[PDB]
Amino acid sequence: LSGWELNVMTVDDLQAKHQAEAHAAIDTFTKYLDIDEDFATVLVEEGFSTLEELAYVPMKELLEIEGLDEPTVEALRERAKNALATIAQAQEESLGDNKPADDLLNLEGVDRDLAFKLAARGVCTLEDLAEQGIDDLADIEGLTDEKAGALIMAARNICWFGDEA
Repeated sequence: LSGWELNVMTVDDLQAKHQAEAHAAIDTFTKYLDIDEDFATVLVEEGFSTLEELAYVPMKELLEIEGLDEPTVEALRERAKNALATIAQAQEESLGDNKPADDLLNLEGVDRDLAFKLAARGVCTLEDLAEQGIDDLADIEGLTDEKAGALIMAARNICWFGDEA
């Protein structure tokens, strides 16, 4: 109707996702002012819940809170870098929808790159490899059709014709 990604997940907890999500951030700034924890209450008007936009902000609004000396600003910069690293690893976890396990890197001819491409195809274990024919083994980068057929025949020998468990 409008054209935006609408999210309907929670039913009882996080009943608002605005007064509760922006209110549950104890696990974010766990060591932010690691000098003294009993300092003040976090300002909800800023939120500190983006981990990226807090890298650069004009200094006209970030001085209202009391007790901001040089070590505190340095700790803020260090935790900003830690936040950048946290979102970096989060995006690495989200973009890496491959999880190439030992079961996929043991097959001969399938290196780290070929295992990456196989996992990007949408297959992660052996029971599904042999259930697709040569007509599905195309689009592979650096892998012809006859080589695809030979490798799938070897896979069917190992898994299907072997009758192993």
